[PDB]
Amino acid sequence: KIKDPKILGIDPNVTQYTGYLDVEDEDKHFFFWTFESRNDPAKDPVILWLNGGPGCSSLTGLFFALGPSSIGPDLKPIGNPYSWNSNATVIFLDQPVNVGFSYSGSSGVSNTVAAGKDVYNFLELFFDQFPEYVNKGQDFHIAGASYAGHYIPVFASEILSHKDRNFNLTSVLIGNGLTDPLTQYNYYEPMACGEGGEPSVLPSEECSAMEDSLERCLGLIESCYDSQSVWSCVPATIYCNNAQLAPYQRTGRNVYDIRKDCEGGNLCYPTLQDIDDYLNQDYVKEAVGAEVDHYESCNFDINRNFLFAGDWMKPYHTAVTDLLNQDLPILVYAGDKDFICNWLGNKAWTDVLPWKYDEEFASQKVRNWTASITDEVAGEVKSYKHFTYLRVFNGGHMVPFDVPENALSMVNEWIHGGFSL
Repeated sequence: KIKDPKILGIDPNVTQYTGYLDVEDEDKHFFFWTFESRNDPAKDPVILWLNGGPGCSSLTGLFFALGPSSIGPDLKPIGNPYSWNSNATVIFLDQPVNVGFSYSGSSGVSNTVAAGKDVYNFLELFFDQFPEYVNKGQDFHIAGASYAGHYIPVFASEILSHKDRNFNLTSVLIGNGLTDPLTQYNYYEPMACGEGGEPSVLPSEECSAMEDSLERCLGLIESCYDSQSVWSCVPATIYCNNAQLAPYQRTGRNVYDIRKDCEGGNLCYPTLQDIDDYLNQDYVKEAVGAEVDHYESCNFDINRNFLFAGDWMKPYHTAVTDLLNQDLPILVYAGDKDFICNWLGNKAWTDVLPWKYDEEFASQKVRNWTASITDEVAGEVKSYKHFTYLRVFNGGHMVPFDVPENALSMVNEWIHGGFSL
């Protein structure tokens, strides 16, 4: 049953709607928080924003990297002088089930293939109830980061599955995402040993450690890709996150920005803690008319199950070729200051993914890209037809948080400048 953030602090002059889509049978209760474009809701496209985890709430990006408002000690909203809906209506879903605000009594989602499945059921609902997003011929895109870089392709296939479809997808945006583990995975050491912008954060000794450990971790990936089994995929994960994620973590440098630190336990970004705060508060929780009792950012379990199901390590990068092959323009961008999902890593997977324009894309040339708004070089281009890879300069795990000007700049000009950079 839907309410209106209307009553809430958040974005005014707009026209924001929020609440829940119900899925009877499965007893699945989706939660979303929407916003009309700040410009003209009628022409301006629509956008599905996706956060990662797995098992983390999307309101997170909303009050923190690319929404209308943020949250300060005063647990009082704050206008974004660079929001994503500056020029488009946006949707903030809480997938999967039991994440942030959504829920169920008994379900699953112990994996990706299936999260998609609930997504398409909700998008199809939602588009019904707010058919003011379509008819008018409103470009629909989905976007996200990190883990959503597993979701995203898979969720996309899914939607493009139905010809039955109650709506159209026009493109996708994946930032600081984990997509082709097998290939991204070697980008660990280089990125942390003085080869990707910032300088070597680890003694040479730790660095060789990574190299020894690699060969064994990559074949584990390979087995998982070819078998897709629990028996290879799970250990592939642990083994790899081990040999590879860990050492960096020992330094205690934020995993999301090698520049800034965050030491073991406490926040790598504290302000978030404030965010989990404004959501639980009694007024806040009310307006939204969210049927849950306690809002947590990430749900341990889901994460565990994903991990315990082989997930993290399955070859979802395969869908990107079908997509590319079915003329679906795609944007892969990365803040070059994140370790978890390096632009080093994300470039190269893109640089070798397969699709018709394969030899072409590998032939294209890198080009410095200026931002629309600020008129300054802002990152680094590789463009080919409807496939583009953008290295975003001065970008950390959430590009829209570190350099918001630039994000919207990347954003809008992609959302609007014809699926090219």
